[PDB]
Amino acid sequence: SYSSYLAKADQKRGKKQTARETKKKVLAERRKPLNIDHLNEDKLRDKAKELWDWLYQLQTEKYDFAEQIKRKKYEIVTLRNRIDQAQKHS
Amino acid sequence: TDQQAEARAFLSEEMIAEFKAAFDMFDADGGGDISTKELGTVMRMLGQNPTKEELDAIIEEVDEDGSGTIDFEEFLVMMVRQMKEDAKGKSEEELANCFRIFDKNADGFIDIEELGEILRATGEHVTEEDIEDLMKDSDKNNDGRIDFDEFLKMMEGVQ
Amino acid sequence: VTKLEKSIDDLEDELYAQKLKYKAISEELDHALNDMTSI
Amino acid sequence: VTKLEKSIDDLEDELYAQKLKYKAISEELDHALNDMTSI
Amino acid sequence: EEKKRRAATARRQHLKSAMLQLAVTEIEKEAAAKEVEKQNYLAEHSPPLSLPGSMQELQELSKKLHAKIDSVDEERYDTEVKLQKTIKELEDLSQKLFDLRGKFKRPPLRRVRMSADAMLRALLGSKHKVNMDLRANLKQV
Amino acid sequence: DEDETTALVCDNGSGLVKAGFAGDDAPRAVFPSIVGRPRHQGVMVGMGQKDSYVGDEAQSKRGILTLKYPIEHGIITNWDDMEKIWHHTFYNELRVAPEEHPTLLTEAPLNPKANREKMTQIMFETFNVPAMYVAIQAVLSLYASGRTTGIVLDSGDGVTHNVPIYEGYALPHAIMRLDLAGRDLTDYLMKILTERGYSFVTTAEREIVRDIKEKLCYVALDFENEMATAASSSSLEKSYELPDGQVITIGNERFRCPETLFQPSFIGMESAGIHETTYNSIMKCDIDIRKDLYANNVMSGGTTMYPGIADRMQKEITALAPSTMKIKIIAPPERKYSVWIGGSILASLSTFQQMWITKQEYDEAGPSIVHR
Ligand SMILES: [Ca+2]
Ligand SMILES: [Ca+2]
Ligand SMILES: [Ca+2]
Ligand SMILES: [Ca+2]
Repeated sequence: SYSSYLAKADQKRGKKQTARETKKKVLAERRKPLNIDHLNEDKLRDKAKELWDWLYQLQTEKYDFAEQIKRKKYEIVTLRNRIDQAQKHS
Repeated sequence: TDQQAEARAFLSEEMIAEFKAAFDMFDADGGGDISTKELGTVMRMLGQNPTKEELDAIIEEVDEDGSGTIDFEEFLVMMVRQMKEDAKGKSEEELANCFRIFDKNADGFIDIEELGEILRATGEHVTEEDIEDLMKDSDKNNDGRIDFDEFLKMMEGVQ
Repeated sequence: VTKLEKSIDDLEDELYAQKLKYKAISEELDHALNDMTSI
Repeated sequence: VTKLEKSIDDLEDELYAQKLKYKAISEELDHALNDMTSI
Repeated sequence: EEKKRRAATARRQHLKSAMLQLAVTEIEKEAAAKEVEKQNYLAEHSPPLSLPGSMQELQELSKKLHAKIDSVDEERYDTEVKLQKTIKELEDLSQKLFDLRGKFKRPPLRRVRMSADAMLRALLGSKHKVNMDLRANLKQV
Repeated sequence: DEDETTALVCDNGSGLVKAGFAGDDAPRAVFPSIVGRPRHQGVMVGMGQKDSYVGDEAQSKRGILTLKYPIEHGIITNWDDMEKIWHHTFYNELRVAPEEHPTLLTEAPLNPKANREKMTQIMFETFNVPAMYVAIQAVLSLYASGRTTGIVLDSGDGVTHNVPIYEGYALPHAIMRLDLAGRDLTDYLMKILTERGYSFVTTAEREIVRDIKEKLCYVALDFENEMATAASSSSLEKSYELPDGQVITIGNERFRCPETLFQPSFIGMESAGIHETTYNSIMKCDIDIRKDLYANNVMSGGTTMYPGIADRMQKEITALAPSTMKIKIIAPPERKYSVWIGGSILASLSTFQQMWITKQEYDEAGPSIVHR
């Protein structure tokens, strides 16, 4: 089975490269330049925090998505045991 | 109509009473049945945004008289199925959670050890015999552990 | 030439991947034909 | 370029020969795993 | 002829309920504690901001944050994708079990519509007094 | 789960019904597509008078009933007798009540618009199913082999078809139908086997010629120098033991039977054969799509199961196709249920929910709704 090796390259490289740009496209949208530079002095104040919140915003979500996978990872472990237990080739 | 039977048999006057008040608001004109449009309005008030297809499917789910509308009877049926599904989901969720608490070692099982612990962890007074007994009764596949399936079964009923 | 040389390396690599992905299914095969002739 | 184009066509042809020689052994396979699970 | 055997079963139940009862009270403990961990984690990774002086600082900090944002955002994204991957892995497993058993309890994805209790609350607001669950009602005394 | 468990898949054939639950890997129910009507009045011991018989009880009791086939060449010809086979499928075979199960049904390649509307009329108005859907058979076969463009050679009990499909849409003007299939093929074996000096005299002799065809028949590649081989008489021969001892031998005819699918002239048919027809379908399609169809000849149906069918077809169309082309004949092992499995997949799918025709759609749009 070595004629399938060319399938590995094509496949993997393909999917991986597809995923990349998508991530780039996506991430790019959610990005609005720090255009506001030297337009006011107290502006920075009302600005800086807004960025701060956005960060905290993202941070908090990342934490949740995280805890989520863990919980899901456990759903799996169990869902796998139910699969084996429910084997009985009898 | 047979469904509208047990359905109304299931609910209480209290239930009907409120499900009516609720039904009335669904029904604009006050004619006697929710239309594919009268429903759409309430759905949005409820925070959804169904499509013509989606709405009908939701309608003809309890439309026994092929009317294309829902009467306070077909409605009670609908509320019932829901009431059911709701309670089922809440149950399995709770148990699901309980299993994770009892598991803790995360092997996806509950071995006689953990069973003892958790049991002994309750206020109740118990001796090993009790613990191993509950294990033997619960473990149907006689493999020593208690799988989620078995746990669902064993807890079947208990509150 | 650089275009065709690039396409020759991708096909020759997609290749040892195919040629190998097989030794495995043809060998899983002499095996999975022998046990049913036995049962 | 003509040298490399000649070597790309031999590998790409040695190829559909390998890729196909398989559909046959992997299909002879779902078959030769299904009859012993049945017998 | 095992006349007493009846009491044995009741015990398991008494115990089972002693278990569940235990579960629930432990369930909310872990829950809140969990949250505590969440606010501590956030406690240091993004502590109560304190706006600097005026000149270079505000600008600097702003640049600092803004860059971190693209950073954290990327991480947030990668995470979301590992979730997607995961949810995917269990959906497939949530299949390999269906067509091997049938509909089984506790599917991992759970397609849930809003509860009737919700719809009722949502529509009548104040007057919605029925702790509906299952308890039927038959004449009292 | 409501309907994840609950979707039914019923594939109606000329010879067999295949049925079961979307989700399963294979049909829960497979049985003849007959409806027997008793020629005389009387009863079996312990039963009452029965007006009708369906499936295997009609086959088993065939001597006292007049057997009838509702589906002639893949098309439903008698709607009274079809509603009888459906009734049997739901209530006895799958033992489900239909009024709480979505039902995915299949139809044939150029099934008349009016029929797709009629079985919808009967599904919703006499069986009261929640929702239903009619898929085209070749299209489910293709899809069950993963893809969306290809050409299916589909061959069962009463019809053979070629249905070129492009990104899911079966191409009406390129579809070919050849009315010679496994039924025709069992009757031809019958004669070349009586002609070998035999007698399939009682009904227990008749039925088993079909089990000879299934077990021992072959499609040889180079059917030319296979007859030549027959003559030198190698250990090519094959004896089958009948219901009793009567060991019958079949050496040669073993492959003379599927050579009928490439040469219809073996049976007084003037039509072209399977491989030429694959090809003609293909030179009737758009030019730009012909490389796709050629690398995706998916086979499905009971009669395409004869071993070496794929190799013969492989070489049959390579040698008719322009050499610049890639030929590829996919023939999976489960192919006698491709159609069904494609329906099981599709109907259990996460995205299919929004194509189910619901009683809401129907009571509001008339049979036209599902007809598309
Ligand atoms: Ca109204
Ligand atoms: Ca109505
Ligand atoms: Ca454990
Ligand atoms: Ca166990």
